[PDB]
Amino acid sequence: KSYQLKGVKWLISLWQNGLNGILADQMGLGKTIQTIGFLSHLKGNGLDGPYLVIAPLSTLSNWFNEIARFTPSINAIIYHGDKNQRDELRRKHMPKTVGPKFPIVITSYEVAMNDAKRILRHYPWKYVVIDEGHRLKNHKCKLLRELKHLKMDNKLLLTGTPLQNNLSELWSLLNFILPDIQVVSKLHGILRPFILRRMKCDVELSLPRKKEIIMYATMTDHQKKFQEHLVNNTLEAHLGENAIRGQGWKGKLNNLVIQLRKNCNHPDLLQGQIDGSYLYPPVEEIVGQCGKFRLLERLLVRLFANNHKVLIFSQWTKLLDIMDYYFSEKGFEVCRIDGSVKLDERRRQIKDFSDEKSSCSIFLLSTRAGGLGINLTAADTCILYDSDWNPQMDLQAMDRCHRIGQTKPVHVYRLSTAQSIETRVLKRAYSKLKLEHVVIGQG
Amino acid sequence: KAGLQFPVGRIARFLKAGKYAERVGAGAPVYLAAVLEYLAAEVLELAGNAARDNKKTRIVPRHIQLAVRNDEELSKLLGDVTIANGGV
Amino acid sequence: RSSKAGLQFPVGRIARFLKAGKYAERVGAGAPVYLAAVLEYLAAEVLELAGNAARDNKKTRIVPRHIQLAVRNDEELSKLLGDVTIANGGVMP
Amino acid sequence: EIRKYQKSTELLIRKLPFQRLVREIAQDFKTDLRFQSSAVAALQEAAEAYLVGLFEDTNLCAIHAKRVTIMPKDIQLARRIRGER
Amino acid sequence: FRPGTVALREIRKYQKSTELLIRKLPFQRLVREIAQDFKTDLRFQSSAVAALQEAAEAYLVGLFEDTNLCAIHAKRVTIMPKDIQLARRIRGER
Amino acid sequence: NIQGITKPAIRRLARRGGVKRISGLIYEETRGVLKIFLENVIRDAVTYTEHARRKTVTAMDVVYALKRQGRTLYGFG
Amino acid sequence: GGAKRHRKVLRDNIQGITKPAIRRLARRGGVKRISGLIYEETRGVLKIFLENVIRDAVTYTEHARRKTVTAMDVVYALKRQGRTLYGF
Amino acid sequence: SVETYKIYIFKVLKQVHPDIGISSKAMGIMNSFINDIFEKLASESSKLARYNKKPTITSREIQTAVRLVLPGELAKHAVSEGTKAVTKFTSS
Amino acid sequence: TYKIYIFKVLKQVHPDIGISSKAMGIMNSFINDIFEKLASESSKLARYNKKPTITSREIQTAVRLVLPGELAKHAVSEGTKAVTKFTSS
DNA sequence: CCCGGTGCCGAGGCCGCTCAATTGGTCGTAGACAGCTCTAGCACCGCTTAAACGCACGTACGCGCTGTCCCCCGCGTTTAACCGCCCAAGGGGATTACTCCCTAGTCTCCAGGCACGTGTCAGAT
DNA sequence: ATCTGACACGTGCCTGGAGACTAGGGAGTAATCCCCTTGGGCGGTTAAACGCGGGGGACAGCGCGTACGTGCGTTTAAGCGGTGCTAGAGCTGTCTACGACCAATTGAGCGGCCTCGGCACCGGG
Ligand SMILES: Nc1ncnc2c1ncn2[C@@H]1O[C@H](COP(=O)(O)OP(=O)(O)O)[C@@H](O)[C@H]1O
Repeated sequence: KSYQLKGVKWLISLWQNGLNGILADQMGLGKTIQTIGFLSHLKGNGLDGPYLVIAPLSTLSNWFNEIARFTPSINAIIYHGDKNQRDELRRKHMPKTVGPKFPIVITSYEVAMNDAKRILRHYPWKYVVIDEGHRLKNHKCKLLRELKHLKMDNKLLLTGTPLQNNLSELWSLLNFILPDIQVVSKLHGILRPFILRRMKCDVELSLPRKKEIIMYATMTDHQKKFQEHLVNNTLEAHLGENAIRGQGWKGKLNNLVIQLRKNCNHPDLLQGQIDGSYLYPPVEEIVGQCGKFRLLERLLVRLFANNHKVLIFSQWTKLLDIMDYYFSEKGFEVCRIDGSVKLDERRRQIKDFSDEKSSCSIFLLSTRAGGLGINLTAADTCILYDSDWNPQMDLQAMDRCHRIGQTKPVHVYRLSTAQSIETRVLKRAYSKLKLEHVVIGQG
Repeated sequence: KAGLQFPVGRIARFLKAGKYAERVGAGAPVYLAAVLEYLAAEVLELAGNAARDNKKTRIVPRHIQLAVRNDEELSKLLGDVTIANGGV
Repeated sequence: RSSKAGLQFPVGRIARFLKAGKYAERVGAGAPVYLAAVLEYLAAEVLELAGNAARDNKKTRIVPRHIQLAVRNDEELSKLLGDVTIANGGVMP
Repeated sequence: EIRKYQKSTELLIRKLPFQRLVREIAQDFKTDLRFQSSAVAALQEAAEAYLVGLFEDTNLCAIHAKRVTIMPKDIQLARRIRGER
Repeated sequence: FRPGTVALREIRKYQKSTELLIRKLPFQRLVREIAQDFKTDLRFQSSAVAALQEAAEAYLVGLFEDTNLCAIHAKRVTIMPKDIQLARRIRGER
Repeated sequence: NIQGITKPAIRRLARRGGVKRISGLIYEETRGVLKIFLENVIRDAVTYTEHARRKTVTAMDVVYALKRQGRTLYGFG
Repeated sequence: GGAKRHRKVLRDNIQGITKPAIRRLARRGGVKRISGLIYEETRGVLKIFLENVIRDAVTYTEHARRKTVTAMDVVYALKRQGRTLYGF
Repeated sequence: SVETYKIYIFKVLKQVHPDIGISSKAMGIMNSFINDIFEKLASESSKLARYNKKPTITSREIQTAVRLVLPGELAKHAVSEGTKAVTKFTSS
Repeated sequence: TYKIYIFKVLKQVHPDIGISSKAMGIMNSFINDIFEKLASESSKLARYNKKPTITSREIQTAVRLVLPGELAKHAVSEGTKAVTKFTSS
């Protein structure tokens, strides 16, 4: 905890000069103690002041539990929900009188945004602390407008990934942290005073290393036929010739990129959407009709040769559905958690997948879902059936299985197709990793 | 003039007169002639057919009325016409 | 010209519109005046009825709910807006 | 008698009564006025047509209430959902 | 309460309000579906769908008042499909 | 001169429409609805006429009025 | 479980007009009791109205070489049908 | 950039009801009602011109168009307001 | 007026029928009325689009916006064919 | 159903500036109007006969009253989907302002069709 | 078998066709930039679905009495034909007093900027 003691040395410093900071310690250090350690350090002079801490929901439980455990006692209260929040508003303590019992105010981004009026009345807030800075990476987001109505005499931003998309997210934040605010060195002059990013370097060799390897596939004939009919037109006719169950259908106004990405994923998506096709491709071999599908199949047969459990990711949910159909026909037992499935339902599925005796080895899993803090370690191999257009999602998904408790070495199979937009996207996500990799150079 | 029976020239003149607009294109007279011709043909057909039922060798106001009344399209364009010397 | 007559609506602006609306080749001099004096009358009536409506609902400003009501109430102004559907105007009990 | 007048195209009101009514109701709009002998004919044709439609919708309105005798309520229900007044 | 007294409650409140019924999203789906038939790839501004919805509601309310008149004419209080079918025949609608 | 639209005539017209049996109070109502119609059309006709500086309701005046009210009338001119 | 032949179909967009919403539109019209075969009847009459208006709007649009149906295209269609809307 | 009668519709209101506010989306109906009544009258008076085969829309025509659009007693009191004004404009 | 042409259209569709004198009147009236509707619509369409020319395009939209139903879908084809023949020749 | 008290946000306010409404001569043309011809609308008579009228008589329909049973409404509970706010990147699509060329109105001559005047003929009246 | 229509035809004068200009709106292009799809994330929360009584209202049957249709003999008065008379529709020719147009002139009203009072949402009553 020497680093975290340098983490509290630098936020006591920030408190001194008056400036405003964005602690950017990597994810895995804990991301929880550091924050409450600073809140508890303010006991010197008086912890009894206005204090606010906005965060998602799960962050809130952990925060409160830790305030209870690492430190003996800190008036804390979770202001979650609506109408039931009105009673605890006053049961807590006096309106504005800040006694040594004025309980820490912990809210969510919705609550903060929807009813800022209530908290607008409170005194200049000693320190508003926003857990996930990425939420404010847009300078026109309605939360930002409502967040300025608060009278704040100090600000603070916690994050682990300051920039993901481009530099303008750095620009919008910098207005937030500091309203006043070859060339690479010149940037490092502005940013050295505030940013404090301690990598996972002081602690290293924590877990067995991983391999991320790209294995291309060759677009088959039928997909080429579909693609040319899309580069020009008539893909709304070569599939509309039958003209049943749906006539005079809409045009694929779909941005070429994503209508041709959907092809490069699996042509069935277009065919289903186009014709009536009340039934799935029962060929169960036409599913073979996709090259990327066939490379998945063979990979999986070679990875059952050892049985180590796999992980599958995708961008949409129609495609995971096709996959499930395919495998369920052969007979494999699958578990799946997308955004459509409910919360408590998905938590027990894991508790079962985590059951080592049970042989539900396959695990379908959408990309953006899962919130944060799930514990999936019974599997060992992750297959990114699609790309992102934002590599920080890929890193998160890989890390979800690359977390503590993975004795077996992990592989990653980013499938893709040559001579298509999938290869274009890989180059884009690569240049975004490079945009953040040269930034990691500064440290 | 070149393609039909109706007087493309006269139709054009009538458009020039009546000051419907400043300029009239060249195709504008030609198109209208054709549409009017089609419309007349349809009506004259049903009426004669109406007269072919009544077997009358001569089309009379009654037949026109009957035809307009029966057909589902003309009954809609011709919503409330009251043909002179006709009947239901 | 609006001044020479007692009208409050703009005579010149109406004249211009009539001459520039391809309504005919040559507009006369009296036609802009007559039109202005009829339009003004019509508006005054509607507004006067709508105003009587509001005070009742105990408000000092008119809202589409008031104009609708006034029109529906009076017979002539109804025979006139026989099909009009004022936006956000509700219906008469 | 239903069948007879459904095949004929003759006039059903007499001539001069229709003329007088039309002259009087004009009087209350402009004193002294003349009328071409074709105008009074157009006016009769139109009126006769109008009344036949009203009657055809009133019959519909009565079949609704399970009667076959026409009554003044029917004409009124017809003219009200027509929009006449 | 006794059935019919809360119903007269509803014919008063809604006749006094001017707030629109019909959820905004379903109507906008319907209009689009009805449109793809005419012109493939036609896009609607938002104000357009708004106007269309306003007009439709008015149409239906009018039809509903005349179909109540027709029902009362037959000595009932329940409005049945025949009434609508009678009302439209007298108004000319297709 | 509205009592000249006598009881037998209303009855004949009614059998053209489809009516089967006539009540007895139907006649006065008919005589009123005719009068209203005739009073509207004639007013519009006299307007059109005067506008043309005449003293003779004439060809195309009645037709124009009847058109004005949703009732195109072909022929009669 | 992977659905068999059945894919992932969706509900029709007309069924989107919920029975509760027809009842609310009726009560504002003054109705007391409503039958049950009424609902499947209102839907058809809504569909017909809409189909005549949208057809005119899509026409008025194309003539401007455009591909978006504005609100002034809708206002003109209604005016051609007798209904006039003030306020847009 | 967008011509409207808003300025004049608030002068007549003041004259008729001295102390009453107008609100917005409320003169968005009053302006429309005027524009529409203008259109109808003018179009009628053109048709009335093309029919009578004259190339001039004069006062007589505007008057016969009023008498045919504005329904009922409105006409009378409009016609008067209007004629009054033409005589007045004449003796200027 | 249109007598000769309406007499000609009849001889083509029903080669052996005649037509009385009152019928011809009705027919001429019908033709004239359609003409007027179509032309008025076209003129209004022009004005709403700030254009001083009544081109063919406006004759077609007008036919679509006033001829009801399939009756129009044909008239449009009939007019396009005849403007094409005239232009090419 | 009243009642404060609440904010608290749109209904009035003001203000230079641009362009659009006045005001003055020609400017030509569109209007009134005076006068004449002759069509057709009005008034009135006499006679025939068809449609209207009045009264009697029988009975079919309209209306009140009763009883059975179907199905709509109100309430409570569980479901669900509209509604908000966010991704990223596309990439389009309208509006405005850019510019040249091939057709409208314009003449001008000159062709040969359709309109009001006449002879035939044939139907269905 | 014939008479109310229906079918040739004529002249001519009047209007469609052709040939050409200077004009001049429309097809072509470039641009900027801003609202509009398509597929997914999570969190709200209010409306919609469902099930169950229970009671009211729709519907069918029956009976009485009264008002409607039919029939037959008077009595209107419409229709027709013919005669007379003049208002006023329709058209022509003169001559201006009225509208277009252009240019010089400039104050009225218009986009964007102020502020504070009336009027919606509540809890309390
Ligand atoms: N590299 C490290 N060295 C020492 N302690 C560490 C390290 N990483 C994490 N920790 C431990 O993390 C704890 C704080 O995190 P905690 O909230 O307990 O769990 P989590 O890491 O899941 O957020 C400290 O008690 C600290 O000892």
